[PDB]
Amino acid sequence: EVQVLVLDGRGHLLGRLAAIVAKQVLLGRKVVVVRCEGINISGNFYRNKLKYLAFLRKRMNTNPSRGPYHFRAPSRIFWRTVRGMLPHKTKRGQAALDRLKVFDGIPPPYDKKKRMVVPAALKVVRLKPTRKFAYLGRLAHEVGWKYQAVTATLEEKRKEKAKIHYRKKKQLMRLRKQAEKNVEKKIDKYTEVLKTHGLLV
Amino acid sequence: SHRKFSAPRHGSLGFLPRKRSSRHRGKVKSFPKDDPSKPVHLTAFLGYKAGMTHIVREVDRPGSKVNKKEVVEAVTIVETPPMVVVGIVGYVETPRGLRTFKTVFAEHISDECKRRFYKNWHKSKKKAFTKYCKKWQDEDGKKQLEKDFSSMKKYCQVIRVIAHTQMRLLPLRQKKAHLMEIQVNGGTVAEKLDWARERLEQQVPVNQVFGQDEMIDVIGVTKGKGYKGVTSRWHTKKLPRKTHRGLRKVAC
Amino acid sequence: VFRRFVEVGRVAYVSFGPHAGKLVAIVDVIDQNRALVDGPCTQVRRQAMPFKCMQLTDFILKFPHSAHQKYVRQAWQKADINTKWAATRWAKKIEARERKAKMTDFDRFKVMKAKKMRNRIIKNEVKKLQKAALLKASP
Amino acid sequence: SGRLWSKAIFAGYKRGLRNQREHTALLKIEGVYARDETEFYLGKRCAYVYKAKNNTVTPGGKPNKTRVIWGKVTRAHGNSGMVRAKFRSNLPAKAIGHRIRVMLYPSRI
Amino acid sequence: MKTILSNQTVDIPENVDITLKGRTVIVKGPRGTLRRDFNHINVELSLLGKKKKRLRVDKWWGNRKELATVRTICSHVQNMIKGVTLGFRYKMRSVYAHFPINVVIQENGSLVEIRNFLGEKYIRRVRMRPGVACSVSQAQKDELILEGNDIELVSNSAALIQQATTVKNKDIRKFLDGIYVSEKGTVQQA
Amino acid sequence: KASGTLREYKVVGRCLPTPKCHTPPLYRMRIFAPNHVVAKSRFWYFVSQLKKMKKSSGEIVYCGQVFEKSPLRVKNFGIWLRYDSRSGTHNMYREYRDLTTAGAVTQCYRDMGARHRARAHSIQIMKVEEIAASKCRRPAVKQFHDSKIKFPLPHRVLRRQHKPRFTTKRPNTFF
RNA sequence: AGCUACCAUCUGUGGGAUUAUGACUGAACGCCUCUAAGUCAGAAUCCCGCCCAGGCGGAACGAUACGGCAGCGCCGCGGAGCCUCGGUUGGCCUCGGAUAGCCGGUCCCCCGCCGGGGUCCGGUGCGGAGUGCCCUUCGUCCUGGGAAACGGGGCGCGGCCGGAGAGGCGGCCGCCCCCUCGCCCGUCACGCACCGCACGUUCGUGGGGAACCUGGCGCUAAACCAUUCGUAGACGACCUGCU
RNA sequence: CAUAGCGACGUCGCUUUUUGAUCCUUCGAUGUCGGCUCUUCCUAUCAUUGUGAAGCAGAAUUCACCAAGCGUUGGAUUGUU
RNA sequence: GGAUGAACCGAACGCCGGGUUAAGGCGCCCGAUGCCGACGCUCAUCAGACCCCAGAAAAGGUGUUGGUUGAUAUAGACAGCA
Ligand SMILES: [Mg+2]
Ligand SMILES: [Mg+2]
Ligand SMILES: [Mg+2]
Ligand SMILES: [Mg+2]
Ligand SMILES: [Mg+2]
Ligand SMILES: [Mg+2]
Ligand SMILES: [Mg+2]
Ligand SMILES: [Mg+2]
Ligand SMILES: [Mg+2]
Ligand SMILES: [Mg+2]
Ligand SMILES: [Mg+2]
Ligand SMILES: [Mg+2]
Ligand SMILES: [Mg+2]
Ligand SMILES: [Mg+2]
Ligand SMILES: [Mg+2]
Ligand SMILES: [Mg+2]
Repeated sequence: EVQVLVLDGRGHLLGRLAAIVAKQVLLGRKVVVVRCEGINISGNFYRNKLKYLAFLRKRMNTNPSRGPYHFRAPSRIFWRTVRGMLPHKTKRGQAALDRLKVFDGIPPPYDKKKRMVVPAALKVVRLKPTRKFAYLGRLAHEVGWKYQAVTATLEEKRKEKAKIHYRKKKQLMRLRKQAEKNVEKKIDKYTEVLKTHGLLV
Repeated sequence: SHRKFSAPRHGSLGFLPRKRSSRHRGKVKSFPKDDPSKPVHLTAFLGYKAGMTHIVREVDRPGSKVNKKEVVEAVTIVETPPMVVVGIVGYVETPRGLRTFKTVFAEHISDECKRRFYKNWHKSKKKAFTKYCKKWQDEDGKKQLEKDFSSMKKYCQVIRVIAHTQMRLLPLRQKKAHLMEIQVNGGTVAEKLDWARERLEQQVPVNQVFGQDEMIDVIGVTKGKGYKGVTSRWHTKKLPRKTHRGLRKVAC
Repeated sequence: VFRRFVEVGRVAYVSFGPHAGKLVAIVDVIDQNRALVDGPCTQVRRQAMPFKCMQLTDFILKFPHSAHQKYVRQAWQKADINTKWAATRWAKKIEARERKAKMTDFDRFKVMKAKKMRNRIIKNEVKKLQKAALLKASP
Repeated sequence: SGRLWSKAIFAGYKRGLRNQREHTALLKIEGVYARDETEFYLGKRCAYVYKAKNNTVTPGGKPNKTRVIWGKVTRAHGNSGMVRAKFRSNLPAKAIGHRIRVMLYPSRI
Repeated sequence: MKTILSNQTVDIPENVDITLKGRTVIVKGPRGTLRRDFNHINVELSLLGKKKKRLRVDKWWGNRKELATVRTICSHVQNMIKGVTLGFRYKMRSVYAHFPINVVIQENGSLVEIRNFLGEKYIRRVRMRPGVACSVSQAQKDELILEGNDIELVSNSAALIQQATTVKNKDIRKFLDGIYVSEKGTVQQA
Repeated sequence: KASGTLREYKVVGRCLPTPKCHTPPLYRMRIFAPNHVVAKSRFWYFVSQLKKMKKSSGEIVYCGQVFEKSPLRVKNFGIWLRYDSRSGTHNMYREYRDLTTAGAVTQCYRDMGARHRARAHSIQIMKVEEIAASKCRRPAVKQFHDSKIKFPLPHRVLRRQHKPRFTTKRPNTFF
C-alpha cells in the first residue's frame, strides 16, 4: 500500500514474519516492525542460543574486523534475517532493505499508532501448544545485548500511558452508546436504512 | 605441522589497535556504578605528572617478612590544583545507550577555560559564550534555564559536571585549560543537580574528591616512542647474527 | 471451560466446503476427524464430513446415534431449529454480511447519506453530553 | 473527482529462475489475492504513468512532464491473484515495485 | 493414539477452599494460602459441587506424554491441600564420625550456618526458601526441622542443606559425614 | 502401484480353453485399485502368484466396480495384509472405522505409508472384513464405541491465515 | 639529560545464562523414578563487564564573517519567475494481552472525585466487529421541512497544559472578525452542453539549487597555512605559545 | 568375581599425524630435508578448573565425563625427523 | 532442472509471437500452493530435508508409534506393603 505497515513483533515467529516482511518490502512497501524483543523462535531456548553461539563462532580468522558482523540487538537480528531473505547485493534488494525499519520496544513515532498482526507468522496458530520456544529478547540479552532492562522500563511506561488512553477511549465509547440511546427518535430513520443494507446489525 | 616446542604468545591482543591515541587527555570510559544510598560526590579529577621520588615507611602487614620493618618505595607526584566547575550535562538512558539530554553552562566562564574552545586564541575575538552568558541575566533566559534544570531533574538518569583545570597555577608553558565531564554519584537526580548547581563557578580541591590511603585508577596516554620495529614493539626474539636481510624481524 | 461439544444430535454450522452456509446435525462420529452428518430440513443428505469445516452451535437434538432420516427430521422439525437459528444473533450477522455484500451502487450512496446524517446527529449529542459532564466542581 | 483506477504493483517480468521474458510483466492488483477473483481484470487497460525531464504533448491538455506506457491484462498468473500484462513497450526495470493503474476501460459489466 | 478423554478428580476437605483463575489454583486453608499456576499444561480444571468440592482435571485428545500430566497436576493440588491443612515438616539428621557438625539457626529460621563439617574452618551459610523455617529440634541431639506450607520449597531447602555438606576428594562410602533428610511428614499430625 | 481414492473391483478371470480342459475354472478376486487397468494388472499378479496362470495364457471375463452396499453406515473394518519391510516380510492385522470398504483400504495404505514407510507395491491386502464392535482389538477403534460419545474441539487453529494477511486483531482459538 | 633491563620498580578486576554432575517435586507404570510438564545448585568453558579501537552512526552545546555597501540568519508562503528530482492519487490519534479462553457494562470493599478486587448482567464464529470504523469533491440560485441554533470558520492575536525512547507532536483557554451558509430530504433553474476517446482526479503552497524585487526584526566569526612548542614525530598528523 | 581395571577367538568402524597403491594437476620449473623464528587451528586431555567410578581408608594411582581457557621447559650426543 | 559441475534427469538448437508441457518445482532469495489440501510419524543440549551426490556400521534405548507370538487374571491377576 501507500502508507507504512506497522507490525507488532510480539508473538510472531522469526522466519515467518521475516519472509512476509521481505516480500512486502520487495513489493515496494514501507514496513516498520516494532517490539522486536517479543519475537519468538520455535525450538527450546538452549538450542536457539547454541545456534546463535555458532553464528558468533563464524568469524574471519585473518581479520575479524572484516568478518561477519554479529548484531546483538533483537531489531538488528530480525533485520539480518530479512536481509538473508532479500537479494541484498543488488540495487533492488538494497532499496527493499531501505524500505524496512526495525525497533526494540515501540518508539514515539509509532507508539501512538495502531499496529498490525500477521496471523500466518503468529506463534499461537503456527506452533503446537506443547512445543518449546525462545524469546528473541532473552536470547539477545544473554548473547550480548545491553539494553534489555532500559527497554523493559520504557515499555512499562508506554504501557501505563496506553492504559490511560484506553480508559479515556472506553469512556468516550460508553458516552457514545449513551448518546445513541438518548437520540433514537431522530435516528431510527437512518438506522433502518443501515440495518436494511447490512451495516449495524 | 605443529611448532616443535610450545611458547606463549608475544604481546596481548587486548590492545591491538596499537595506534596513536586519538586523544591527549585520557577519557574515563567507565565511571563507578551509582548508588543513591551514598552521599553526593564526584568520581574523578585531573592532575599533571610532576615527577617521581621515593619514600621510607613502616609496613603493617602481619605474617610478612617486612612486618614492622622499614621499606623504601617509589612514588609519583601528581600536581592537582583545584578544578573549576563551569557546567552540568544531563544524560538520559535510551535503548541505544546514554544520550546527552541538556547541557547548562555557568556564567563567568574563565579565560583559560575559554581558551579550550579556540584553535588560534591569538587571532580570536574571544566571543565564545558571550551571547550565552547574557541569558543568565534577563528574565526570559533565566526562565529557560530553570526549565532546563527541571527537565534534567525529571528526565535525566545520570548527570555530570564540566570542570576545567587551572593553567595559571602550573609552571607549564600551556595556558589552555583542560575540560572534563566528571560524573556525580550518590543520590537522587534532584539532589545531585542541586549539589552541582551550588558548585557552579566554584573550585573543587582534590581532597574533596579523593582521600588518604585509598586505591584509585589512573587513566592517561603513555610516552610516545615513534615508529618502532617488532623487537622493540612486541618484544619478539632477535634473529641470529648470521641472518642476511636483518635480524630485528619476525621470521615467519 | 468448554461449553459446546461434538456429540450425537449437536447442530453444527458449515463454514466451508460444498455445503457452506448450512445447518447440519451430527448423527455419528468417525475416527476423530469425521462425522456422519445429516441435514434433513436444510437440504444436506447424509454423508461424512470433517470436523474442520464445522462450527458447533448451541442446539442439541435428541435422537439415538445412527438413526434414520425420519427420526432426525422429526427431531429437527419439533422444536424447529430453522426459526430458532434465524432468531439467533449468529445467523442475523451472517444475513447482514450477505446483504452488505449484495449492496449496489445506489444503495451504497443512500447508505452513505444516511450514515452521514446519523453520525452527525450522534456526534452533536456526544458533544452535548461532554459539555454537560464537564460542569463538575465539588471539593 | 475520484481515483477511477485500481492500484497494482509491477512485481516483475515473466521468468523462470534463470531466464527472463521481458515482453510480458507480472502485476499485483491490490485486493485481488486469489485466481478466481482475477476474471474481472482480464482485458482491462493498464498504464505505467511516470514523469520525465522534457515536456511531452498531453492529449486534451497542455504539455507536461507526464509519460505513459500503455498496456493491458492478458491472463491470470499463479493462484494468488497475480496477472500477466502486455505493454506496448517492455516495462523499464526501474518500475519494479511501483504503481500500475488498471483503468477499468474495456468494461464487461 | 489420541485418547478422547482422560480425567481425574481430587476431593477437597471441608476446612479448605480452592479457587480457579483459569489454570491458576489458589488453595486457602487454616495454615495459609498456596497459589500455583499450571499454564504450561493444556488441561481443563473445573470445580464440581457446592457440597463436597471435587476438582476435576480433564485432558481431551492427548497422547501418552500429555496424559502423564493429569495425575501430576492432581498430585500437585493434593500437596497444596496437604500443605495448607497440615503443613510439611522435614526432619534432617546430621551424622558425623569425629567432628561434630555445629548448626546455628539465624534470623527467624531463614539462614543456617554449618560450622565444623569434617573439621574444616569454612562456614556454610545456606538460605532457606521464603516461607520455610528451619529450627534445631529439642527432642533429638542432632536434628534439624524444616517446616513450611509448600512441599517443593521445604524439600528444596532440605536439599540445599544436604548438598552444602558434601564430602569432596574422599571416599564417600567411608566419609559418611553430612546432614541427610531423615523423614518427611506433616505438622499437627491431623 | 500409486494411489488416490481406491475403488473395489470384482475381477473374474480364467485360463484360455485348451485341448486339456475345455472349460477351465473361473477365479474371482477383490482388487482395491485406482482404476480398472490397475485392477486387471493386480489381478494377473495375484493369480500368477497363486495359480499357474499368465495374462497371455488366460483372459479376464469380468472386471466391475463393487459399490458399497451401505455407505451411510459407520462400520469397523479389519484388514489382514502382508508387506515387505526393509529387512523382512510381516503379516499385519489392522482396524479402521469408515463408511466404505474402499475408503478403509485407502486409510490402510496411507497408515502403512505413515507408520512403516511401506510403499503400495510392498503391500498385499489379503483380507478385508466388516467386524462387529465387540470383536475389535485396537483401542483407537474401540474408543469410538460409545453410545454417548462427547468431546469438544479444544484448540482450533486458524486456517484462513492469509485472508487477511495483515490485521489488527489476534486470532481466537476458543469457540 | 634522555633512552633502557624481571638486570630496578609499579599494576593486572566483576557478573549472567548454563555444561558435566549431583538433587527437588512428580507422573508415565495404584510402587519407584533428577524428567515427561515444572524446579534447584553448578564450573580454567561460553557471553557480557573491566580494558583497547570508535560507523558512509547519532547527541548536547558554543561562536557564527562590515565600519563599510557587505555578507548572513529569522519572520511573509510576500511577489514575479527560472533550473533540476521525481514519487503518490483519502484517513484510522496507540489497551494490556490470553488462546484448555476472552471482551463489555454495573452495585459493595480499598486508594486517591478516579482506578484495583468480589458480585451481578450481557456478547463470544469476535458486530463496542481492521471481513471494521471515519470522511466523502459537481458548484451555485429561488426555495420549504427536519439536525442544529449552548453552532462552524479563522496560514487572526495572546496565554496555558501535556509529550524526552528518536519529545519535531498534540490538546485546552481569553480577546477579536465573519456568516446563519454549510448536514439530510425537497422546490427551482443555471454553469462551455467543447458535439464517444488517453497522461484526467491528490498529497502540493512537494523536495533541492542559483537569482530579482519587496518589508520588518537581528549578527559582526572562525578554520587553515606561515611562526612557535616537543608532552609529538619518517612525512603528514599531534600537544602547545604569540601587546 | 566376565565387564573396578583388562579382553582370547571372532566381528563392526573411524582417521589421514605412518607407509603403501594410483598417476588426475604441475616438466616454456609450484625452490627439494632438518633446525631457528612466528601465528593460528584440532582434540583422540599430560597438567590445571568442575565432576562421576574403583580391587577410592588416608596419601598416591587408575578409568570416564563437560572441557582446548591457559601451559607443556633447560641441556649432552646426532644434519637429523 | 540437479545451488555449483564435460558424462546425471528432461530435451537436442534457423529468427520470432501465442498456447502447452517434460524433468524439476511452488515460505523468501526466486516464476509458481496467499489450497480454510487429506491421513499419520517425529523433538534432536551434533534434528531432518530428494537419482548420480558429495559422509557412516555393528551394537544398543523402560523415547514414542504400529505389529507378531505366548502367558496370567473375580477359582481375583500385575505392581506395591506383610
Ligand atoms: Mg602442542
Ligand atoms: Mg648469509
Ligand atoms: Mg584420595
Ligand atoms: Mg621487569
Ligand atoms: Mg511420592
Ligand atoms: Mg540434570
Ligand atoms: Mg540455577
Ligand atoms: Mg575367574
Ligand atoms: Mg618460480
Ligand atoms: Mg612460490
Ligand atoms: Mg573430548
Ligand atoms: Mg542447467
Ligand atoms: Mg547438489
Ligand atoms: Mg514460447
Ligand atoms: Mg528452487
Ligand atoms: Mg514468488
